[PDB]
Amino acid sequence: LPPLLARVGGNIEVLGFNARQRKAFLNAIMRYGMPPQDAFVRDLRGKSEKEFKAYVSLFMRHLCSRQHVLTRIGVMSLIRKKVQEFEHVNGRWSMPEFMFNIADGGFTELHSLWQNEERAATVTKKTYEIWHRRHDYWLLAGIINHGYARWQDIQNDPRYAILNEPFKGEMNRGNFLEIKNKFLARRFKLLEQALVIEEQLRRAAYLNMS
Repeated sequence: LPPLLARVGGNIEVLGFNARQRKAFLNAIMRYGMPPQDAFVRDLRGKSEKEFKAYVSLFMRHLCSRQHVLTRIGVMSLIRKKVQEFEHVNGRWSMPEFMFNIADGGFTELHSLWQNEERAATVTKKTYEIWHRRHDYWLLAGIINHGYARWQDIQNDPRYAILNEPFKGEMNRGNFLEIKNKFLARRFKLLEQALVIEEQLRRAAYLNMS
């Protein structure tokens, strides 16, 4: 109901939103992506649902850092599709107290990585201590529950303790929290690619026919 463009108290408000709300919004979009139609907001605490969608749809038109926001919003949607695809069979706890695949068609090293990694996880039976396909699901699951590139919030969550298990050897190293963060970032960057490639493969399979 507020005006798209207005001047109140010495500042410009876009649909009732001040810069503080306007900046906060973007920060929460880069971190979580777009809420799917509806979903659970700090500076925007007082904002209502009525005003919320007013901004989103108005933000949408704007989109079509312009590309930056576009890709981050899309990527986070790709991750949400994948996690939801297998959420049921895997549960919500990595190490309690399984199924996962990404169809990149062999265009990223992932499938070759997964093969070698899963060989050792099975022959040694050390499932949680050898990073493999299983760990990438829970890495992706964390990126949704906790946000984009939130390695520390993900690590501290018991739900994703599997991500910590392959690195118990270097707990005494001063840089410990870094080595982990550098592995997760280098890993998620690959997953990001495979996720995007799988989408381009699904979309081209339709030959541009809905």
